[PDB]
Amino acid sequence: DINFSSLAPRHSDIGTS
Amino acid sequence: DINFSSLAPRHGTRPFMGTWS
Amino acid sequence: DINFSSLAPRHGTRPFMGTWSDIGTS
Amino acid sequence: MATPSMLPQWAYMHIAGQDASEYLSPGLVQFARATDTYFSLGNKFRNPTV
Amino acid sequence: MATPSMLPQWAYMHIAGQDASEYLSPGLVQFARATDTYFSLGNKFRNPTV
Amino acid sequence: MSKEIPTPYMWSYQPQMGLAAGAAQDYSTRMNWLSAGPAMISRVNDIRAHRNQILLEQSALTATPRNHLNPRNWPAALVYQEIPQPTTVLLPRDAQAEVQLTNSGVQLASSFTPRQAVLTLESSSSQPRSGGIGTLQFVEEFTPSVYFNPFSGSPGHYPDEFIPNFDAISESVDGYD
Repeated sequence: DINFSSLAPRHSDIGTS
Repeated sequence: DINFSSLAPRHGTRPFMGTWS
Repeated sequence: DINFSSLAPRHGTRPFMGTWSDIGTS
Repeated sequence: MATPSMLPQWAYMHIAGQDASEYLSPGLVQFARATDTYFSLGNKFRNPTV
Repeated sequence: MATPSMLPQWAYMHIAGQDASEYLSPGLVQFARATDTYFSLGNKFRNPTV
Repeated sequence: MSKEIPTPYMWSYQPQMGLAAGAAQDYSTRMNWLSAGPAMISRVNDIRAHRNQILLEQSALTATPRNHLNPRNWPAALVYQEIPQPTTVLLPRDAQAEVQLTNSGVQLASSFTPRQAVLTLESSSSQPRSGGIGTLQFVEEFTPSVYFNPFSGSPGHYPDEFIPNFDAISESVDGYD
């Protein structure tokens, strides 16, 4: 093949840390 | 988009209804 | 205008780690 | 020694496991949801597709 | 090949681990002591001196 | 003395000509290194460890017992016999009523007889095939084998059936022609 992509956007402003 | 045909909304204007006087 | 209107109005669900669901159940 | 890595390396290198929204901690996922409009973190994590 | 580094990769390239009669199979060290009088095999392996 | 858990041997798929034999360690496990610090080593070599567990329970849920890795002839009971259902085909003519009409009647290719008959004979049998590895059974019976402490003992306890140029019917390795 040529194609292959699997990196793309799947997307006090915070919960807990 | 690649569309050449409108939608219909499939519903008339105003849901909300008034009483006869 | 000149008419076309047909099935599959939105995304066909498939849990995108994979590309399927089922044929239904019986 | 340390001789190999074998088969469930395929579900650890993310070529057969879960989305980068299931294997990441749900704090980093929430941060990513909220920051995508000025900094992008989405192209740094794998999504398997089987 | 796994992915050793630090103390691990010195115990895989044999510059810190055990000797070549302890990481070699004991069938290849038996082989290479009965034929090593006309057909050496001992100089093909490395012993770490630490 | 340490050997860890070696890369698991997997028997060659060799075409159709002959009997399955020979094996070699994997080529979907080899890597670039001088890159992964000691934290990632622990993960890498317990992922590998886990894999061996999977293989050692596919050698017990799909592999049938043997005293030989490659027996070089599998019995009738130990290969899948592709046996379909009996075939029944009706017999359309009545053989005794044509010779009682051909006396003055003549016929172009069910009106003068009520009789019909069937023929079966169990048309799906055959004397069991008992050659090499079964039809669906290469994958089942040769799931990768893991050799924990390799080459420890003397010959006669080595797996010489991982050698493709081995003959196990003579226990001899021959010069390939």
